[PDB]
Amino acid sequence: HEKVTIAPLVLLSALDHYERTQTKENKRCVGVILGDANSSTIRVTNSFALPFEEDEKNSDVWFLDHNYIENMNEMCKKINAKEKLIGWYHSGPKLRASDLKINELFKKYTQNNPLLLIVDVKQQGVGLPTDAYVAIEQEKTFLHLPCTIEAEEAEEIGVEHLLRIRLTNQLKSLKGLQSKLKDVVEYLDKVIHTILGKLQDVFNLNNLQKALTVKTNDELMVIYISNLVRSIIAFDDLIENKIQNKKIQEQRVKD
Amino acid sequence: AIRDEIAKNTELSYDFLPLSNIKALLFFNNEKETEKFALERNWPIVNSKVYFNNQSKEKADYEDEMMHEEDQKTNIIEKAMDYAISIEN
Amino acid sequence: TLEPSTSITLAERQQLAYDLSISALLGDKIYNFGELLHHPIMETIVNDSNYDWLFQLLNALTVGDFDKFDSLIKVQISKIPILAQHESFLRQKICLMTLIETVFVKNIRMLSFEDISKATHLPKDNVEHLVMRAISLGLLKGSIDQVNELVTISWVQPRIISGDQITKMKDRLVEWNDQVEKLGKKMEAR
Repeated sequence: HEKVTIAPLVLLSALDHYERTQTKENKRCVGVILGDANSSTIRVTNSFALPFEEDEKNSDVWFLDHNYIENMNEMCKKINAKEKLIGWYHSGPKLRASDLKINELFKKYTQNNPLLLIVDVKQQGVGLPTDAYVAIEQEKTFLHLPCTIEAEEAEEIGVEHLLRIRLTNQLKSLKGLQSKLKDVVEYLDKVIHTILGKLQDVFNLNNLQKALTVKTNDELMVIYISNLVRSIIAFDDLIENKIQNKKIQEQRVKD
Repeated sequence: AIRDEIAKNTELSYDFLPLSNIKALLFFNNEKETEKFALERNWPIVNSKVYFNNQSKEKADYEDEMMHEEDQKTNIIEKAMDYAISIEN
Repeated sequence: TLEPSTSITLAERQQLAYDLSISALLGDKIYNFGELLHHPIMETIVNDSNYDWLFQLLNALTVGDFDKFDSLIKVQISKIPILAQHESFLRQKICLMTLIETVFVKNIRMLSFEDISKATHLPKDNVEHLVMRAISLGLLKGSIDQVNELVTISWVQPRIISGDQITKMKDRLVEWNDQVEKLGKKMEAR
């Protein structure tokens, strides 16, 4: 399949247009990603906003200027020639009816399958403040591609200069069953099987490990054998340092 | 007290023993009285034989996270690994 | 899903349901006739004149009675013995999907020769051959143990049923939550 690679330059750029424009919950900042969608690895090296206006009274009313779309994409070619139109990004926590009608706009100048991106300034719950989706039809069918972040050498190192485990893993793992339980109950009363079929595939696949439980305990003992030997090595240094500490005390008594 | 001490040995040392031998080993004068002692000791009785299902032990006052626990077995194994980390820290 | 297109009257719906029904007689793949009931078909067609095969074969895969369906049909489809063979697969596949997690509580996968013989209404000799032919068609996987009387079948064919997995999914939620208060708070309060 394909994967979406979002550079930290793009994630931080979309967060800037939200605060500078004083965008409230009634508006969502829309922008255009730039990159190469030809290969299986989709990387976005550039992002910019657009004068978008949102209307909550009518989902079919949106203000977008196509002149600024083609001009800015042409003027930014002088920087890097690898930047083309692979899709667009927009703000807001949720996908409303106005987002479905604006999907067919950029598809005229886009060759391959466009890429959609949702930027969340609040980042409420779990991970992934920016979720990526693909727009394709047979009815609109959206698929969530794996979201990864990879930058250049100077870009990844520059983040560390500006900033100069097990418990968290168990908390998010427990919340996965709580969030899935609410999705099944709400969908049960919504119908009164296709959506629940995909969740049943993952949920079904000492229950099945009973055959490997005997062989698992034998491997855990071998792991402790290495840990027991390394523990003795650390214990020898404690006695060696205790004798070494006395040599310093013996010099303090004579001198 | 001697016969009660022998009864502790007859559980592990005898898997199956008939009724006539228990009377002779512990010096009993009655066969019906022999089965009466087996009821207080919780000894299963079948025809011409006496088994012991009590070899497995449990209870014994109160114990938690010690001496072959039940539901904490998975955690204590991981807890023992986390105790050595804090000693070094 | 087509709302706007494929204009059809009640005459062609019965002709369309004919090819949809017969496809599932010998079809051993993708659930069973109940999928045709999930779509607005049976409610739009007549309930008799050999259009009721969906209702008769629905419970025939549970109770396992072949005299109810064979008595109401003609000699056209009853001459081919293959039709009676495929009805034995879908009857057992309902119980074989219960081996890991659907209904059963302890969620332990084990099957003997005696328990499966009473559910499929077949002897111990015919049930061993029925499982081998089911895996050979690509519907199932796994192995078979005749020494200890154990049947291990890998989960392949999905199902559209639901509502029985909510309670058993809570078992993983409650049992793992106890370690958050005990083991989880032990490492945090270190």
